[PDB]
Amino acid sequence: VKPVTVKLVDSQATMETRSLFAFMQEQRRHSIMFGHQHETTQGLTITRTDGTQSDTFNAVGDFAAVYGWDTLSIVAPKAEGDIVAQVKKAYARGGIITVSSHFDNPKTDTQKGVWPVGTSWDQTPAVVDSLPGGAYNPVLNGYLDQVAEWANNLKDEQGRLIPVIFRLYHENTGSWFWWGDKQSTPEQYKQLFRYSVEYLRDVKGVRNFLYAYSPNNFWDVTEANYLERYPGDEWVDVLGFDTYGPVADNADWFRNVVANAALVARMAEARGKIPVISGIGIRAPDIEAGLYDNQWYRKLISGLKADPDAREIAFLLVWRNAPQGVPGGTQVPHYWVPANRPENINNGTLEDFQAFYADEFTAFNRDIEQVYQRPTLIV
Ligand SMILES: OC[C@H]1O[C@@H](O[C@H]2[C@H](O)[C@H](O)[C@@H](O)O[C@@H]2CO)[C@@H](O)[C@@H](O)[C@@H]1O
Ligand code: NA
Ligand SMILES: [Zn+2]
Repeated sequence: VKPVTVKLVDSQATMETRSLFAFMQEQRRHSIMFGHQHETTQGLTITRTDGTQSDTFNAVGDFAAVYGWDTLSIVAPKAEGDIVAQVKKAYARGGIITVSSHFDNPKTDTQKGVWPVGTSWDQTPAVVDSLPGGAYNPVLNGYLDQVAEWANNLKDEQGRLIPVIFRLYHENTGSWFWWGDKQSTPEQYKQLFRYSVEYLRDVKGVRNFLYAYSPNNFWDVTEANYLERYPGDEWVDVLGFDTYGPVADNADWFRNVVANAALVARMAEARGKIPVISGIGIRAPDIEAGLYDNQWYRKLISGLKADPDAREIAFLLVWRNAPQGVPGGTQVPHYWVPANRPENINNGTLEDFQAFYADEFTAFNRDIEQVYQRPTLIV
């Protein structure tokens, strides 16, 4: 592997972090990596949550290449539990780590009791009041302090920092989160993102992050629409989006997936970024109703890879496999990787996912190599 020049948001990022960026720049035009939230910490078929098992592995015999987790595992009260050990195991396997940010609401987080009050899903606008000068800026800062302390101590067995793709304030073109589009002007959102990156990088000294931006899919798929709340090329390494679609009659939605992926791919080439799909799935209500699409993964890979732009995404990530679903009283299913168990055998979804795995263009953990020791230069 010969040296390549990289330009990161953090001009002082570690060599392994720079290498990860270089890796994806190359890899992305040869495969699409499979990602999974809570890959080794949540599953329907795992017997340990210590980082050694996954539903993916039990289904196809390899782990996801990209391992997603969240600030819900970092910032107090760490509702999703610590992940340091499991991150380290993933990295030691040569996996890639990404962490999203379901931050509590800085304006209302003392008021927790009746969900969703005080959480990401508390729609009370908190952007204006959380920027410097705002009354709740110290509360936001406390979250960021905890993210920085975690990152700054996230080290492998040799004492070297583990790179993370840190994704901030996602799905911001909708209004279900407190940083969303009813909660901020575009400028206020951009300031929230830039303030936060600067705080982590410059105030707290984080050196092992790449920064990802990911709005929702657009139905009017234009660069100008993506740019409206885009933080800017100085603030983003990874151009993503999230999209959740219907379980049935979904051809239009799949064309829209491909169109958004093509857009971010073209923008990423022009801007020196990595394009990804940071979160994609059948919408949770459909899965919770017991519904399924047993061609979903086959439609996904075939649509993406046929398109000359969309195929250039580095990875796509699907959400967590909740071991006991979510409350429906009863529990209802809440998972995205088909499990190796009677329900998914019988409904054809396990077969679908195994075909996705077998596809030449998908890459799972053993399919990626030389991720972190690639030589790089910076200007
Ligand atoms: O792990 C955090 C919560 O994730 C939710 O899942 C959402 C997620 O918030 C994003 O909107 C997106 O990736 O789509 C996901 C599935 O709808 C749920 O899993 C919650 O139970 C979690 O607290
Ligand atoms: Na690709
Ligand atoms: Zn190549």
